[PDB]
Amino acid sequence: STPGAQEVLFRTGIAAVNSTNHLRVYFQDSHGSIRESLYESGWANGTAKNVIAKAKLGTPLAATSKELKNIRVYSLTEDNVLQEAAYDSGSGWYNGALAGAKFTVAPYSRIGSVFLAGTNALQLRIYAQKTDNTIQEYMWNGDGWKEGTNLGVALPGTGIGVTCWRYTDYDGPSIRVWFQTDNLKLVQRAYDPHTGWYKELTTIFDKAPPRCAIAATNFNPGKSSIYMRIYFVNSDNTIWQVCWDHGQGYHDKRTITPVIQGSEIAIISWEGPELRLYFQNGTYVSAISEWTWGKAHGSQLGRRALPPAE
Amino acid sequence: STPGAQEVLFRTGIAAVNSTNHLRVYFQDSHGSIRESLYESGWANGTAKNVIAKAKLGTPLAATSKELKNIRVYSLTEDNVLQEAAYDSGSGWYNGALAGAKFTVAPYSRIGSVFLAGTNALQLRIYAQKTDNTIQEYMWNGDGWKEGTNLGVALPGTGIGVTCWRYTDYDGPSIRVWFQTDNLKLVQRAYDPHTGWYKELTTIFDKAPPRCAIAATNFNPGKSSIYMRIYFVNSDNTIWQVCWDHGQGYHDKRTITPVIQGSEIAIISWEGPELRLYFQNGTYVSAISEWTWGKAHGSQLGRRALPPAE
Ligand SMILES: C[Se][C@@H]1O[C@@H](C)[C@@H](O)[C@@H](O)[C@@H]1O
Ligand SMILES: C[Se][C@@H]1O[C@@H](C)[C@@H](O)[C@@H](O)[C@@H]1O
Ligand SMILES: C[Se][C@@H]1O[C@@H](C)[C@@H](O)[C@@H](O)[C@@H]1O
Ligand SMILES: C[Se][C@@H]1O[C@@H](C)[C@@H](O)[C@@H](O)[C@@H]1O
Ligand SMILES: C[Se][C@@H]1O[C@@H](C)[C@@H](O)[C@@H](O)[C@@H]1O
Ligand SMILES: C[Se][C@@H]1O[C@@H](C)[C@@H](O)[C@@H](O)[C@@H]1O
Ligand SMILES: C[Se][C@@H]1O[C@@H](C)[C@@H](O)[C@@H](O)[C@@H]1O
Ligand SMILES: C[Se][C@@H]1O[C@@H](C)[C@@H](O)[C@@H](O)[C@@H]1O
Ligand SMILES: C[Se][C@@H]1O[C@@H](C)[C@@H](O)[C@@H](O)[C@@H]1O
Ligand SMILES: C[Se][C@@H]1O[C@@H](C)[C@@H](O)[C@@H](O)[C@@H]1O
Repeated sequence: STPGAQEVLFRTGIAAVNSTNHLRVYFQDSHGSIRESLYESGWANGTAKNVIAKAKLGTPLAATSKELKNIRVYSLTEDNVLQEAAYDSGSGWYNGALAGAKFTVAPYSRIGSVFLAGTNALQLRIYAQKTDNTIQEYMWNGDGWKEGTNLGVALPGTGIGVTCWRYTDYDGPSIRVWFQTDNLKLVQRAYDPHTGWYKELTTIFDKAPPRCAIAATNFNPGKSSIYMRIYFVNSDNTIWQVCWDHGQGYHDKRTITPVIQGSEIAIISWEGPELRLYFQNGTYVSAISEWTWGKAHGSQLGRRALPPAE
Repeated sequence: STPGAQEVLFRTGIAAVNSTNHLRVYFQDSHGSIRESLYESGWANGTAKNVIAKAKLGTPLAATSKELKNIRVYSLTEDNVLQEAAYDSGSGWYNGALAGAKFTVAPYSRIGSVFLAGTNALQLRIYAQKTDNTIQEYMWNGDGWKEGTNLGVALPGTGIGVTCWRYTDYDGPSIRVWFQTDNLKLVQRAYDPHTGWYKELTTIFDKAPPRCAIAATNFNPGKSSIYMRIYFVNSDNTIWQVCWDHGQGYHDKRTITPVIQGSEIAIISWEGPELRLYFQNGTYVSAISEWTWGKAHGSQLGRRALPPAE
């Protein structure tokens, strides 16, 4: 390993945001502080001078953004209250109002977060697991945090994946949420602007490891078309990918890359499509590694050890 | 899962002590508290009313005992100081003097602990990883905790296995310590009463997962003979066993049982030989399971879900 890599918590939560190939990655260090590494034509930071929040050890991490003008990063306090680190262009980093609402979740809860697409207004939906193991939606729509729709019972400590886009034909955001149920299946809940939340759980994988990491993204949204990618750590100790492609539905499942036992994962994407995965695969023991996909070279490992590791 | 199982921290540290088939198992709950489950012709306890200490989330755990008269359980504070929960017959549980010595270790350090065998006096040796990644020995011999021998550089966050016995022919304890080096090998350091600490690192396994759990025991010590068992989580997501048997040396390596990704492990034994392993394999998601070995039936899974899970 390296002195920098040692600062990164083993099996740390991971989250990432971007505006095309301008990237931010968030993770937890060994003392509980949440750090930010960035990519601006080169990787940097991720040091003790790059802390945006403090959370309990082994906290989940979630993040969403509107380009890089507005960024929100979610974690858990030591009392298992959802808290929010907020960045706004022109104001910098500050404590968000979420913790003020005093939403307590399960100790083993994960978090998902999305800005609602299709509008310039700042609307947020975040998802967590309450003490009754149900996946609760919490919302921001301009004046205060409120509980939203409850998405039903999930496995204790389930991973939570979430993505959001807007069909050109429709006037409102579409939302997809992925988690693991008691039968260890991976399933999808769905919201569309013209239907509201569908009742149907859609299975995307029959049997995954318990509390496996889950993360999802979407690209190339159209009039009534979408392409989605969902990633989870399978029992063979690699990240697996599930593909939704317009005109084919869920039509592919394949391994992507090795990871350490019990690695967390983050996924970002931009039009192209370009994909970036972040995870731990044992590089310098505890460093975060990058996996890439692009039209030019296809599936390629990226940055081997993110800052502060190198 | 079950409400009881949910209280058990995922990938919790695990430690166990015994006097023959009278057993104690220690683990961490989701709020950081260290609990004790027991076996006295039946499993019990492990509830919030059975807390013996409080430690940082994801703390290592180590424990050693002289039968069940004296028990010591070691963990890390949130400042990564070694602390000790102590039980003495007739006095019950109390804070041990270890934390008073203010030994700070690496955030990712593990702990090993042994009472020195062969004497009725209460002598302790405990092993941890300092911030320079060297494995430091700390000792108790009657009046105060002191740093002992340093065993050299190990992998950052290495597991630490340790066992202790007394050869009948010799007048002093023998000690064996196992950890993982930078080349991801598993190795042995050795102390004998007539030689002191040998200089030689002995390899017992060529390549294990980074920071894999490690735990060891011994049985049937003789005049100049010993039998040892070392357990670690391999890359196939099972516990593997390494056997030392008198007249054969290190002569066997085999899988034992499946475990969750990144499970910790504990091992106890008594004359027979009887062996008990404790670990997490996904039973009720987060419960601790038992694996057994005896002369009667050989390799058999034991208690599927320890208290408080059931
Ligand atoms: C053409 Se460099 C490629 O794309 C960048 C946006 C980053 O993901 C970098 O780590 C990767 O190696
Ligand atoms: C314009 Se400052 C730069 O860009 C923002 C998107 C944030 O990630 C901030 O922490 C970083 O220092
Ligand atoms: C302008 Se309030 C600021 O932005 C909102 C979108 C929310 O994230 C809120 O919690 C935060 O405090
Ligand atoms: C206008 Se309904 C409101 O916004 C939607 C996008 C969903 O988050 C729904 O659950 C919530 O109740
Ligand atoms: C047409 Se390749 C297909 O779509 C890409 C965008 C990637 O998700 C790749 O892993 C998948 O196999
Ligand atoms: C003859 Se029961 C057998 O031995 C006991 C000492 C315990 O380890 C128990 O869980 C196991 O099932
Ligand atoms: C004689 Se009390 C019983 O036995 C001791 C060995 C301890 O494990 C204690 O916590 C338990 O309640
Ligand atoms: C009679 Se002091 C008691 O017992 C010793 C063996 C040590 O574990 C010490 O730290 C503890 O406070
Ligand atoms: C009488 Se030397 C003392 O006790 C031995 C058993 C070892 O722990 C050694 O490292 C220590 O320095
Ligand atoms: C003579 Se079986 C041999 O020794 C036993 C005590 C156990 O460790 C078993 O796993 C091993 O295969």
